[PDB]
Amino acid sequence: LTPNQVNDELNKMQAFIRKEAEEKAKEIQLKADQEYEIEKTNIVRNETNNID
Amino acid sequence: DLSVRSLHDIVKPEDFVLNSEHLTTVLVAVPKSLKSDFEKSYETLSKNVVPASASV
Amino acid sequence: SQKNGIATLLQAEKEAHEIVSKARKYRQDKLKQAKTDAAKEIDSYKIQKDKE
Repeated sequence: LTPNQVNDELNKMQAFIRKEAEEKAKEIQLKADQEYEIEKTNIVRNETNNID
Repeated sequence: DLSVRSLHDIVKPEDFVLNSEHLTTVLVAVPKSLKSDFEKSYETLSKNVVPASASV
Repeated sequence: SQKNGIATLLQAEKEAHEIVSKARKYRQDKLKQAKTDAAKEIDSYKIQKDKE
């Protein structure tokens, strides 16, 4: 109702967007690590067959 | 009369701010009677309604 | 105004872009690390059994 309210909204929404971006980045990094591990395990446990 | 023409030579481009890729600026028009009357109920909008810079 | 709602924005989205660029570079080097680790693991697996 006053420029104080909108000044609060500015920072509020900017904080929401940046924190969502950080959380999404962390989640995708975790999924990247999961892909790392799973692909490594699949490669090793498939190659061991021909090695044997 | 106005509102029947197009906009190709009566306005200039360098007013719509594209500095930010979040704000969107619409160059809407109003009658004379209430030209400044939209200078009161105009700030409930979202983040960064760049103030003290809108005019005709 | 002409500076409060202009420069802070561009700086914030530059920060977001650099964050996601760091993420992408991490993805590239982590995929390199994943494939290299898998290959070295399978080679270490094969060499000892070759000794056997």
